[PDB]
Amino acid sequence: LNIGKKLYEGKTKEVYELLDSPGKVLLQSKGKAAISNKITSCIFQLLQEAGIKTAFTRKCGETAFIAPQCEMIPIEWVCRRIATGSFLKRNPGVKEGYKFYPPKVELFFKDDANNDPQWSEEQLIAAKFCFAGLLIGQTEVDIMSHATQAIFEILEKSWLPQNCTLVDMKIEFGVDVTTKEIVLADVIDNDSWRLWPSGPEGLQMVKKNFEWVAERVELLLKSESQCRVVVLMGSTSDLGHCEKIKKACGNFGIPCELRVTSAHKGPDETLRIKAEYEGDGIPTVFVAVAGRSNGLGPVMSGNTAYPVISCPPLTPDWGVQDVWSSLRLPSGLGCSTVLSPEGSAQFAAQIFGLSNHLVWSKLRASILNTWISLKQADKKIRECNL
Amino acid sequence: LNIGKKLYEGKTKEVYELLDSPGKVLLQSKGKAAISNKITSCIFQLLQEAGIKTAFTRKCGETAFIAPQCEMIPIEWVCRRIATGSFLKRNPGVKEGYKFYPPKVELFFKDDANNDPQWSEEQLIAAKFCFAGLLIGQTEVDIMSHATQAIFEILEKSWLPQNCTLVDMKIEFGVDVTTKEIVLADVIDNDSWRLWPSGPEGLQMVKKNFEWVAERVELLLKSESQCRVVVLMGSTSDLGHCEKIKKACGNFGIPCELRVTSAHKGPDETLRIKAEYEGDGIPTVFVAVAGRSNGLGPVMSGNTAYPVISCPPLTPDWGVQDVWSSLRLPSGLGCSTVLSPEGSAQFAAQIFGLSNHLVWSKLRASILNTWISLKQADKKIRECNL
Repeated sequence: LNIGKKLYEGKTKEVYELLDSPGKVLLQSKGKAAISNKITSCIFQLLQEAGIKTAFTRKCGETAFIAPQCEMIPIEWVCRRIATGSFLKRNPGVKEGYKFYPPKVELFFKDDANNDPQWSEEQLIAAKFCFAGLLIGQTEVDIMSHATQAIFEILEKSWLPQNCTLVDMKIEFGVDVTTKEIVLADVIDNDSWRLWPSGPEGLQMVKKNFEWVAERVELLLKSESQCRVVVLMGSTSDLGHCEKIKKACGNFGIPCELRVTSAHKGPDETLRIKAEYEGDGIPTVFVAVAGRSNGLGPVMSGNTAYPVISCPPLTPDWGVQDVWSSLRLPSGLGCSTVLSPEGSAQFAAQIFGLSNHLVWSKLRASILNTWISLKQADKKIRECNL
Repeated sequence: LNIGKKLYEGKTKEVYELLDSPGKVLLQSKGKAAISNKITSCIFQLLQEAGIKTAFTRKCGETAFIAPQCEMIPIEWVCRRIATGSFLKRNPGVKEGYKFYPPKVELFFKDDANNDPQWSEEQLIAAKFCFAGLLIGQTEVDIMSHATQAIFEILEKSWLPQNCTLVDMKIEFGVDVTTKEIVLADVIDNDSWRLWPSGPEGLQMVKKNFEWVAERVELLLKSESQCRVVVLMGSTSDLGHCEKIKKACGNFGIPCELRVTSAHKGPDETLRIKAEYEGDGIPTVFVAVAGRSNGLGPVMSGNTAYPVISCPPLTPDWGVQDVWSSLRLPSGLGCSTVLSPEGSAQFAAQIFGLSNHLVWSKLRASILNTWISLKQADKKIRECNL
């Protein structure tokens, strides 16, 4: 049903304990506060589906949402693509509009409504903070800045179709008391970011009002770009190879179908099947899987205007001899080769990602998370250099 | 004889024109100013011999030195390895002693004895400065910061043998009016850097006084570590290959000798020659050059405690078959392989560099300069994307 104790809170919400369910044992509650919760519930669900570790479970009512319990980091991370207001005042000379390409990440010391300054990434490390048991140093500070930039880009991309420019945003992290992971732990409403109208060009430039932002955010959870990956295999004995591609495609939310066809045996049939994927208007990418001399990829590519990846099921036995039938093609063939089965699915994702922000986001989160993972393995092996 | 007009000047020297010799048409003149000139004359000659582009020609008298004429950049570049004084005051929290590893580079706006603030690398670009025709932007600002760090490390290394720790330094650049290159254009005396005694440990930590620094700086121009590269070739028909290595070694100031010996023909003789390089105490690195089945490298490595590089003179005719005789050696052989002739000389340099700061410096300057070159080619091809 619902319970609750006391606990902490921020400026927009009040965090409460939740007996009858420990861990995610947290409830955020807080006119227009219901708008602020609708926004923060989408951005979170969005960033979460993309792959970003974020403190959010399910939406709750109109002005609430439960999320895992965690100790907050007293720092305000801000990311910019364009310099405006405050920044200008702090950085004399930078004319408004200056675009930052990496883009710029700055963090502000303790949120304290007093002066709450700007800390150097080095003053945070020397701060030697520790929450939920996690001592915050190089590794952790590096994760948050990287994750902030990643979260920025994801939202920046997600907004573009609504014709909105993410100028800059503010975000706070927190260590999950259970998993001990640094997570995007606190609400993101219309005062967490700044969205130009981007159809330097419009009025004096006015951030979208929480009202307009409100009735658009749910649209970021869906994409206009449809996409499909069709896997063609010359022989069912490679079914396993094709399934790794299919499963991989599943990780990037891209629908994928497996099919059996032989350029060598049923030339005519291969073209036929090609036609029914071409004629139905769904943007498609073909992945050709043919062992030995691969004539499947070459033929497909030569008869379709869509991309064609040859992903040969090589084994070290004769692999070195077979790949060349996939590389070395007669002129006029765009056909590309990718040896890794999941790798080919990833490439396909990156192809569709150019049009589907939801896919792009998953690629981006993944890039980040892989870095997070690298970072941790090094710290774990570093322990053993004593 | 000598002439001169008016021109500009800094805080320690007064730059004068020099009729009878345009371009390098500059003279720096300025008790203890003679000390300041002796110091700045070595550091310059040092950085110059290492490969750093620096505004310095020859020393002149006791309190002067001529250098090429150039327009100065109104910025003070500072590099730190350890945080102290000023920095601490500017960065609250960073306890004294904090080591910066990249290490830290900061630049201060216009030298103006007024407030002469701290500029962001982005405020300098937006400053849109232009000297001697060179508009200063991304590329140029990036060169100076990189060059500053490189110059730091070189001097940091150069000092170590005198048991001195380079804590931080200040440096100013300038565009050479002739070549148009950004060069380390202005004096480096004892007020340009800070040298601990490094034998947190000594007194309250006192920078060396210009007197002690003075009678040590000339020692940085020489090294304690002797080094020699001996090139063994199984056949004089590879003489050309060996000479590229020799010439390359010449670029890193390492003496190199070529010799003829055959593991297959004169086994006994090869060992003999090996012995006369081992017995004379000069730290040596052996580079084995043997075509076809290379038994020279393998044998050398197995009979000497010094390093042995196999640098096969491969050609695409049978290269793919020959390299394996240099790779794939029976156990107990440290023998390493390096295909590029100059590349093998470079590796040898990096080996000796671990002990000869003069060599290390040349390696470092080279790393930098290659980056400078990459940077410029991209900017030159970028022009053609209009």
